[PDB]
Amino acid sequence: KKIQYGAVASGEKQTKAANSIANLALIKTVLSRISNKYSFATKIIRVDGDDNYAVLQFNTEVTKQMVQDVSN
Amino acid sequence: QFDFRASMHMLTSNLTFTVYSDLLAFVSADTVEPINAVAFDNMRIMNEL
Repeated sequence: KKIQYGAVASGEKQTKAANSIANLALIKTVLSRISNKYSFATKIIRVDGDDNYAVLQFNTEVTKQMVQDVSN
Repeated sequence: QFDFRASMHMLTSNLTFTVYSDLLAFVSADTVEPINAVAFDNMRIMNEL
């Protein structure tokens, strides 16, 4: 079989840094939408391959409902 | 000896208040950007280079 796969995987000199770039841009783009409903200051973003994490700080103290709504 | 009338009283109270225990949860608070953070003397700290 030969399948149309116009996308990305490993096996390249480029995959690592480029995936880091694209995931960074993706999270920067998404994270500017929670701002439509919350006030926060992005303190740190990190991307390493098969995971990524962003920390963010609020004008007040955290609750369960903000966690839930932010996740959704 | 039990006197029903003399044993009767009227107790007063307030109607329908609400008691709030925590007091700063209603306060939201933020810091200026710490580069432009200032001390008592109205003069920036961490300015020497």
